[PDB]
Amino acid sequence: KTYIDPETYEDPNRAVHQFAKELDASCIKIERVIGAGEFGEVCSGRLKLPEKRDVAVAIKTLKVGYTEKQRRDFLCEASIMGQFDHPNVVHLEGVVTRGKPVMIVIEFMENGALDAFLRKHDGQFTVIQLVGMLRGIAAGMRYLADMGYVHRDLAARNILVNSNLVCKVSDFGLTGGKIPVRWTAPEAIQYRKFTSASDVWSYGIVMWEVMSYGERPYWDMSNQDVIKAIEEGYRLPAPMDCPAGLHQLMLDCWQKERAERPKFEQIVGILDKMIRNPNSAHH
Repeated sequence: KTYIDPETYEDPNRAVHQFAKELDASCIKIERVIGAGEFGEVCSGRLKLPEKRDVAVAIKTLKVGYTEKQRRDFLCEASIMGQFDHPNVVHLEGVVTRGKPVMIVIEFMENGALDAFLRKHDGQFTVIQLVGMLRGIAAGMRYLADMGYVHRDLAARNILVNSNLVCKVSDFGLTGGKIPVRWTAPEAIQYRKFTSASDVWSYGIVMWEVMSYGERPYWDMSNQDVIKAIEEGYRLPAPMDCPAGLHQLMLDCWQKERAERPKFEQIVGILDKMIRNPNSAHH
């Protein structure tokens, strides 16, 4: 059981039907817009589910009159997401591909993106709560990594949070395009060498984003200033109250030699020790 790059499929859609269960549109309720995506509005709503008990769902719509080269790309997310089954990876309920408005139906994550969520609750979570959010994200990325999937766009804006503060990896897509530089490893930006090692550099920024409560990595520095800065050995500092051991794990994630960075397996260990005791996150 390892990820099947859909793009080896010829007919792109055959991937959707293998990985993403088609749902009935009459079993889907839209209640609320909660965002907008590349392809159209993200809504909150309900699915059932014969089984029983309406399940709360996020619903990503493909806006009407899409091009063929948006129904392929938009539904590429389902083909990837539906291959995954882990508590710290957003769950697919299924898709709508024909005969009805095109949708991806995803488990409802009450608290939305982790970066917008932490800005609204600035200073409300202890280190041990924050360590826990990252332990989750790291558990997710270890599973995605063991499955041979490379995310390429790990950022707090692409992590979703439920009402128990369980953090889940979302936004499946596998600096080419939207992959912005301030989350990307130097060898991914310069050489397009995308790996789990480069996801770990990005995980390191997510650590900074979390401990800073949704501060923008590198603040207002231009992409070019961030690249020269990182090239000179500049690394971001410990946000307010962020223990030195957590910031140290950040710095190891941000080693310029990709093989010197910890694997997600080790990151989960270092985070568990820290939950279990100061760590000590300074000692």
